[PDB]
Amino acid sequence: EKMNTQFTAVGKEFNKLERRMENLNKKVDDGFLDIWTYNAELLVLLENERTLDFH
Amino acid sequence: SFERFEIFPKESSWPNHTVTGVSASCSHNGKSSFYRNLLWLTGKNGLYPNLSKSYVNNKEKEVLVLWGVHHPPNIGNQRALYHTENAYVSVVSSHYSRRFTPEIAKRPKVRDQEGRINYYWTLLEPGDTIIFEANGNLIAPWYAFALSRGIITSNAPMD
Amino acid sequence: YVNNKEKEVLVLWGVHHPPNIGNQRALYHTENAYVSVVSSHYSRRFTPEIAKRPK
Repeated sequence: EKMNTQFTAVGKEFNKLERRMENLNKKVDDGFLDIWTYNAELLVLLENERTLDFH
Repeated sequence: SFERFEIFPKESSWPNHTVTGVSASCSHNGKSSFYRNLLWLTGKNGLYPNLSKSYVNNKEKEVLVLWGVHHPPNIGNQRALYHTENAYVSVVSSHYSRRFTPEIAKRPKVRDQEGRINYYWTLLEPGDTIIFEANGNLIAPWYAFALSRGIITSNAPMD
Repeated sequence: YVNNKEKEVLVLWGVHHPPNIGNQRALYHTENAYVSVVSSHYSRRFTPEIAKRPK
């Protein structure tokens, strides 16, 4: 329950020109998509050890 | 909200201009027609006098008004239609201004057509005014979408 | 003008669009005019566009 959610959107489109904006959008999306999985894996990978040790 | 109303009336504000205008490219069940929110204007009796219309945003919501310009394919078509060698289109508002010019030139055929049209758009805040001044090659607005404040894509059905 | 200094220079200018052609004849005694500024990399040609405007 520590995570909250809110109304947002993801999809954006551009025309043939201004490809730099599309590259930047892809870069930021990939960065977030990497950080979140790297946190989520280790969280459970530590909890499933701590709980067993306690039990 | 997406209330749609009429900025200009078809039967009133254009007394000296031929409101009727059609083209075969925008076919509708065989019969040729045009868009449902634009109003093509031509010349009648060989005359296309310079026109000037204005609108005041009397409502409380923003107004999204679209218009266009018409680029003929050759000078002969321009003379036949608008009875003028050169023309200009200008729209002026509180913070907007421009002076379009119909640039005639031979173009490759697309969709069995040789002319072109450029569509523009703008937003008028409440209390502002807009002025259309032109003497040729104009496609005046007819309707506006008085909107007041995502998009996805799929082929799935709805239930 | 020649930038005979060590620091950069921020020079502002303007253009004047008269309200009607009457002012255009009265003030400048001409029908058409062109304002052009040229530098090492900058170049433009503005044109006073006379037209009736809301107050």
